[PDB]
Amino acid sequence: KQTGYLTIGGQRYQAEINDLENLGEMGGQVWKMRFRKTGHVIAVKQMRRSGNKEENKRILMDLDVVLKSHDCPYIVQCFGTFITNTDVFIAMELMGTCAEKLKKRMQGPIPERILGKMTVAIVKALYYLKEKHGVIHRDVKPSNILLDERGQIKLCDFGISGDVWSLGISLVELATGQFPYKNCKTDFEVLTKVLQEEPPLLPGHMGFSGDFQSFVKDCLTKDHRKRPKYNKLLEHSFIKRYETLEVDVASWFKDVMAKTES
Repeated sequence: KQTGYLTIGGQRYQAEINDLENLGEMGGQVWKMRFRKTGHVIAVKQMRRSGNKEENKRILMDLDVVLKSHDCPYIVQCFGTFITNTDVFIAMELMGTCAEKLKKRMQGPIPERILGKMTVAIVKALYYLKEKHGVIHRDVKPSNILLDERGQIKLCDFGISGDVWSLGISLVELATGQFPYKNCKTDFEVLTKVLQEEPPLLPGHMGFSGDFQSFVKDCLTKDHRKRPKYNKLLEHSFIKRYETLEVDVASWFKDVMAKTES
């Protein structure tokens, strides 16, 4: 298909691995690279033909989904691929940070303003995944939510091929700056807390809108059978509010990344 091409914006370039400058690792081996022939800076996943066959199956499934999702603006886009005898390089849209690294930098709550726009983008991405490819995600975390300096929020291409309840937990973590289950010393203890304890709802003493508290309360319905599908979350007043409301995400993001490090 598209291999040996980078397709950035509208343009298309005859490309090759030598036509890229490696600017260093970002965080699974994903590089920050410069396309020499334009100066375009991009993200590059290297898949080593000699790697864990399980990492590589995971990367190929995840890429399959991204290539299918060219039309969804809430999912990081593929620019193209290079295949050599030893490696596949996967050119991805470069984003500024993930929500986890963004929380660590903030060292406190993220404003409801920001998390509204993020809930819209993520719910829509997950709806697009189920609706149009019958993909469930089964790994919704702050580390899988990506932001860029132009205010775009997108769902990250990791286990993008395998719910509501994790979006809830992700939103409480970022709203408050605290993981609800940060005291649990094992994974089984977390699950024990999920089943046995009241859902970890937003507190009422941080000036969160009733809409935001309702959306999370909904997401953290303890009975599987009474939790709403996406069809119904997209109709929640919280989403509707932040679909239309202009929020300067781009400015807020720049302020945070400038006034903090790693």
